[PDB]
Amino acid sequence: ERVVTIPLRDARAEPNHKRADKAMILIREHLAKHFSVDEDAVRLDPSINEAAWARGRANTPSKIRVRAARFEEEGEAIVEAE
Amino acid sequence: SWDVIKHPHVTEKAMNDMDFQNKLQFAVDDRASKGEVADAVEEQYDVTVEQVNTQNTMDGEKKAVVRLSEDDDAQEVASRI
Amino acid sequence: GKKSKATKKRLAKLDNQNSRVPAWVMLKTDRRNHKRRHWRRNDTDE
Amino acid sequence: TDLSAQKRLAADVLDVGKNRVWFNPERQGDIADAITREDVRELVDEGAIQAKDKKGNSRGRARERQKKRAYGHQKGAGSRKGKAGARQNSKEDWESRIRAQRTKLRELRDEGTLSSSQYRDLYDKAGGGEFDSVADLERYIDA
Amino acid sequence: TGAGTPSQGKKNTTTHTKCRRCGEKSYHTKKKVCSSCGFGKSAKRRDYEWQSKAGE
RNA sequence: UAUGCCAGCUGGUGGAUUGCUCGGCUCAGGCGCUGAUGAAGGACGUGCCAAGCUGCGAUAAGCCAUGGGGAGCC
RNA sequence: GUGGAAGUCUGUUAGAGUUGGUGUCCUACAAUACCCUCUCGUGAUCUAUGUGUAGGGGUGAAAGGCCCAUCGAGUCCGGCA
RNA sequence: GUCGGGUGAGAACCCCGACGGCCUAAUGGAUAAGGGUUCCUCAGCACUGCUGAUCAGCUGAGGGUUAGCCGGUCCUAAGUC
RNA sequence: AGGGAAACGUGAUUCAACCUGGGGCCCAUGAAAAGACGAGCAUAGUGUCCGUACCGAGAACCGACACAGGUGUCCAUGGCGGCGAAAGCCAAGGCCUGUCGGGAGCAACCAACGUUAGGGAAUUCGGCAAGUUAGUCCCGUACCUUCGGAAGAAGGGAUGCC
RNA sequence: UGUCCCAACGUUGGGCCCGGUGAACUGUACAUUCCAGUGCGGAGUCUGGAGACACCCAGGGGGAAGCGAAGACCCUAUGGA
Ligand SMILES: [Cl-]
Ligand SMILES: [Cl-]
Ligand SMILES: [Mg+2]
Ligand SMILES: [Mg+2]
Ligand SMILES: [Mg+2]
Ligand SMILES: [Mg+2]
Ligand SMILES: [Mg+2]
Ligand SMILES: [Mg+2]
Ligand SMILES: [Mg+2]
Ligand SMILES: [Mg+2]
Ligand SMILES: [Mg+2]
Ligand SMILES: [Mg+2]
Ligand SMILES: [Mg+2]
Ligand SMILES: [Mg+2]
Ligand SMILES: [Mg+2]
Ligand SMILES: [Mg+2]
Ligand code: NA
Ligand code: NA
Ligand code: NA
Ligand code: NA
Ligand code: NA
Ligand code: NA
Ligand code: NA
Ligand code: NA
Ligand code: NA
Ligand code: NA
Ligand code: NA
Ligand SMILES: [Sr+2]
Ligand SMILES: [Sr+2]
Ligand SMILES: [Sr+2]
Ligand SMILES: [Sr+2]
Ligand SMILES: [Sr+2]
Ligand SMILES: [Sr+2]
Ligand SMILES: [Sr+2]
Ligand SMILES: [Sr+2]
Ligand SMILES: [Sr+2]
Ligand SMILES: [Sr+2]
Ligand SMILES: [Sr+2]
Ligand SMILES: [Sr+2]
Ligand SMILES: [Sr+2]
Ligand SMILES: [Sr+2]
Ligand SMILES: [Sr+2]
Ligand SMILES: [Sr+2]
Ligand SMILES: [Sr+2]
Ligand SMILES: [Sr+2]
Ligand SMILES: [Sr+2]
Ligand SMILES: [Sr+2]
Ligand SMILES: [Sr+2]
Ligand SMILES: [Sr+2]
Ligand SMILES: [Sr+2]
Ligand SMILES: [Sr+2]
Ligand SMILES: [Sr+2]
Ligand SMILES: [Sr+2]
Ligand SMILES: [Sr+2]
Ligand SMILES: [Sr+2]
Repeated sequence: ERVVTIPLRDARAEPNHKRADKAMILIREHLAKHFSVDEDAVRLDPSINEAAWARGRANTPSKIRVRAARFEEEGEAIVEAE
Repeated sequence: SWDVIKHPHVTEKAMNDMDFQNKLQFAVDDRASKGEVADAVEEQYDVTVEQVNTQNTMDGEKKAVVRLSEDDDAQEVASRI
Repeated sequence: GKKSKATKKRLAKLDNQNSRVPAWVMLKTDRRNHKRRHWRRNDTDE
Repeated sequence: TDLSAQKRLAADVLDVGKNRVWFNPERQGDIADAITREDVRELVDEGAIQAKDKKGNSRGRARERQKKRAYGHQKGAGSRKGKAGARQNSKEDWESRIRAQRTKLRELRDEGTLSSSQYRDLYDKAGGGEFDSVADLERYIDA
Repeated sequence: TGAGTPSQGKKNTTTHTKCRRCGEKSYHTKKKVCSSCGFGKSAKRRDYEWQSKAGE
């Protein structure tokens, strides 16, 4: 478990009316990488969902501090706002 | 010669009408009037018919909802057939 | 629309006919309703 | 579990739009077992099923604006969209004026201040559009 | 407005119906005449030799 | 030697071919009117379970009499 | 000043229509569609339902227009191989 | 649309909550014609569904439309027999 | 009586519905019949027959389709806005089914569209396309005219908030 | 005033790659062609040369006198209306 800062600028590669969706993807990919786990095994607490969609589908925050824990027999992570 | 009462219409909705409103339901001849249905019923089970409501069904038959007087008990009447 | 009593009888018959060929007929004839109709895809008379 | 049927019964039992009924996330199993309207009312009393509140538009911002305008503000050339006669119906305004002038003249007469003949002469002048308003009429009566 | 598809949407009038006499859906409920058996037009049954090949 | 060409083998697909015939086609002989005593035709019913066909008509795949027939039938 | 006329004006009110884009589509969403622009919108107005007029005949503020995707003579079957 | 969760052999699209959105003469409410059981319930996924499907206007089986006072029914219109 | 967890109001303005009057127009004159009233009251009995579900549409209708088409009525008084049944935003209510998704700063090319220095129609058959102007108030307004009009001619100025 | 000088950068949906679904047009045969010539005088196929290792992806459409319609124009028929 640790606190990480996820940059979401790569969401700008996606059409602007759908930045929120892409952000949620970048978050899952960032965590899976940095906590060495499969993306399928990363759980995003709704808090993170609300953070990214705060200003609607077309306005994601540039970064987001997220608190994630890693564990269990198969290796998985759980994340949430901070 | 066609008879008036064809057969009892037994379904959940019918049972409720019988248990909660002292009403009996029958499939009757589509040429029978509310009055002819009232008579036939009184003469077949010996009871007092108070009201009769009818409906020409999408099954091609006429359905009758016959309410009996408080003096009679539908549940018991129907229980002997 | 408004259906007369006779129209109603006819619609009723069409509905009834629109059923499966009983399972037991299958066995007895050792192996399909050709008059199967759909309310949307088909059109009844009148 | 599929609770769309229950959603419909709850909307009717709670007398609210279906989009406003809330089903407790932790009781899908119990709600799914609800078959009758009675089963639904039961779960309502338990609070497992509730009606979300409907909103009403705030009128606070409108009220402040209404006050400014009632005081005569926020109605300069730049805030008008309709034609003058559209902002104030002219025939309607004439009806207001002429009636006020005739009521005035009628009070002065019965009061004694004006003789039927003086009243007549003024009444016909008013009807001919001689006075801009009541005050204009009074100022005239005072010779 | 085209005579085709767009003009087909205006068609919700009932004309030909099940005929009391012959059973065909040809009893024109406005004219009260069956275009198939002649009911409403003639006591005799509607019939014509052109309904078949001349020598048959 | 990949992509692939030609012919064949095993297995498909397809339903030709051959064989079969509860259906047709044509000829011949016999026979030949029905209906207000409501025909012909149609509709809707009618079965333990019954959608189609056939039969039948609220006495609804049937009721009665006489003769035939026969240990099976529905 | 009053009054409130008008085959009167503006108007994507409803509703009716369609100048241009020779745009989009052109094995279409559609055998006549889509978008923007455009015109009419108290009257020779628009609109629903009922009803009448039938094929060398109707109906036509006339374009040989329209009479069920078909009209300088409908459609069906027959004449007919 | 997205994040969690429910059910299930199986879930991007079946259901719950949250967050995010769309529709305001309509994408909401009541209905005429027309359709004809498409309505409700249970059980299903070979068929039908622009992908999938545990879903459904699909498949199997049951159930559902109750009137002196709402229509019809009565009157007559153009007009028809 | 009912309904509501509860309170279970009172006044006002603007007033759809509905009621009742006044005016004007016609080389146009705006149905008929059944029925009702006229013609009281009590009590009692009778009131049969047919329709009744559901859709009513970017999937229940017609268009071969779960078709971007076509298809009548009433909801025309929900809030801000403004002249407004206009735009835009928001309730009540409905929906995420104008039903395939996943991925590449996601190239060429195409459909729709935004911004372009200086020149400003040189482009083109042709300003086609796009743009310019724009609401409201004040000043002011030519030729011509059938004296109605032309006319919002043109041109000029103003416009927020407190 | 990007119509033009003279084009540029950007936005949304496609296009491209992946999962699933999954048609049609068209097809005498052969077919890697190019330059000339020849031929019913407008040839991928004949003749002479030249060039040419096979397969695949994307592209804009030069050619197949490309695909789509037994030429509408013109003439002819002891044709039609
Ligand atoms: Cl009704
Ligand atoms: Cl008055
Ligand atoms: Mg958006
Ligand atoms: Mg009834
Ligand atoms: Mg059924
Ligand atoms: Mg289910
Ligand atoms: Mg005036
Ligand atoms: Mg008409
Ligand atoms: Mg659709
Ligand atoms: Mg420039
Ligand atoms: Mg030039
Ligand atoms: Mg232009
Ligand atoms: Mg060519
Ligand atoms: Mg030719
Ligand atoms: Mg010619
Ligand atoms: Mg000739
Ligand atoms: Na029965
Ligand atoms: Na149908
Ligand atoms: Na004979
Ligand atoms: Na049967
Ligand atoms: Na005057
Ligand atoms: Na146009
Ligand atoms: Na003719
Ligand atoms: Na308003
Ligand atoms: Na879907
Ligand atoms: Na440009
Ligand atoms: Na080419
Ligand atoms: Sr049934
Ligand atoms: Sr259809
Ligand atoms: Sr026209
Ligand atoms: Sr159209
Ligand atoms: Sr119509
Ligand atoms: Sr006749
Ligand atoms: Sr004959
Ligand atoms: Sr006008
Ligand atoms: Sr106008
Ligand atoms: Sr043009
Ligand atoms: Sr354009
Ligand atoms: Sr076209
Ligand atoms: Sr007006
Ligand atoms: Sr035509
Ligand atoms: Sr012929
Ligand atoms: Sr609607
Ligand atoms: Sr399966
Ligand atoms: Sr349903
Ligand atoms: Sr008033
Ligand atoms: Sr109803
Ligand atoms: Sr529509
Ligand atoms: Sr809402
Ligand atoms: Sr789907
Ligand atoms: Sr800029
Ligand atoms: Sr020029
Ligand atoms: Sr020039
Ligand atoms: Sr100006
Ligand atoms: Sr290409």
